[PDB]
Amino acid sequence: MDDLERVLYNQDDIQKRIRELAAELTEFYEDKNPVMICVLTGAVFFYTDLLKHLDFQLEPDYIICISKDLKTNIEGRHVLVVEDIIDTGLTMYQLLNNLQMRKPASLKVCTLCDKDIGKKAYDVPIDYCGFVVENRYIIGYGFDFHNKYRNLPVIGILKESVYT
Amino acid sequence: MDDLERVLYNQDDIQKRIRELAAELTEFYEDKNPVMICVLTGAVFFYTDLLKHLDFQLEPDYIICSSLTISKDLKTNIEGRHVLVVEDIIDTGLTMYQLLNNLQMRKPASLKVCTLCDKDIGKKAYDVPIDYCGFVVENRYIIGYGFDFHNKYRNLPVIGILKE
Ligand SMILES: Nc1nc2c(ncn2[C@@H]2O[C@H](COP(=O)(O)O)[C@@H](O)[C@H]2O)c(=O)[nH]1
Repeated sequence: MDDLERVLYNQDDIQKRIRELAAELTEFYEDKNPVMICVLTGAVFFYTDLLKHLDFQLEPDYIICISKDLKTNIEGRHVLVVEDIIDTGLTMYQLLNNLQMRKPASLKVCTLCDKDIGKKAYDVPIDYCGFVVENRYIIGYGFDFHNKYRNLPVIGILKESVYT
Repeated sequence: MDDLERVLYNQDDIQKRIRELAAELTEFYEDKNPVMICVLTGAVFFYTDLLKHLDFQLEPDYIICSSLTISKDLKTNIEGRHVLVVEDIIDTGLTMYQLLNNLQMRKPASLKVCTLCDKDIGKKAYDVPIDYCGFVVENRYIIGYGFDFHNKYRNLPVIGILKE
């Protein structure tokens, strides 16, 4: 907590936003038996918290980028990619391009955070976004620094003095 | 929720147990920088909830397997590392017995098992050492809190029995 510069969002903020996102996703996916792709290892906290509010049939899958590909054939499937944060958009840009060639019925992105770096280098459509954050080192709620801080029940900023 | 024959443990029971387990784990793993392996997908809810209570440096890793086919192997070289396997439920013990044999060959410094549930089926086919266990469950099909049936029921905030 001493290494934390300031808190951007508290646990109450986080849970309220997750419930809102879940309701929005339910509106579109409830009837679609979507493949909900979790981008390991960063998106896990967000992913499970979302799944705790999705009261319908869905098929989990995981990807690491490809090091680990998808176990499900996504052709003709409604697919949702769950990500922790989008910075420049490079990874997502290439991810979507790859996945789009597999011919899914639909493909959308849901990210916990979108880093405000102004105009991103890659034009990535973000359909669902939890929060827009400052261009700083984000820490807490799954975000780590040297495998530390993931347990903090907030989304905050790491002091520069800690990593520089 | 109407497909539940009955609830075995509510969210309050689960959360209390997780805090107890986290305290127990900290005792041993605090200064060990362990590799905490989550056996996806069922164990993911339990896994992330535990990690929210672990206030020390640790390295997450994930494995996807079934009894033994490993669809997604570890990213981490566990040679000389302290390793904890986080599982959802141990039934006959076959899956964990094979997983442990595979992991022990990689030469970890230590290797322990943490399971959310242990299904009481009497003498198991394999004598799997369980170091940490959340609850002993009866010989029925368990549903909820990560446990699914045909890709349904994971979101339930309780651990319960699937109706016949
Ligand atoms: N959802 C759910 N999965 C179960 C149940 N019992 C065992 N499994 C799954 O079967 C495996 C354990 O079986 P074992 O190899 O011990 O017989 C684990 O993958 C576990 O998740 C149950 O009652 N409910």
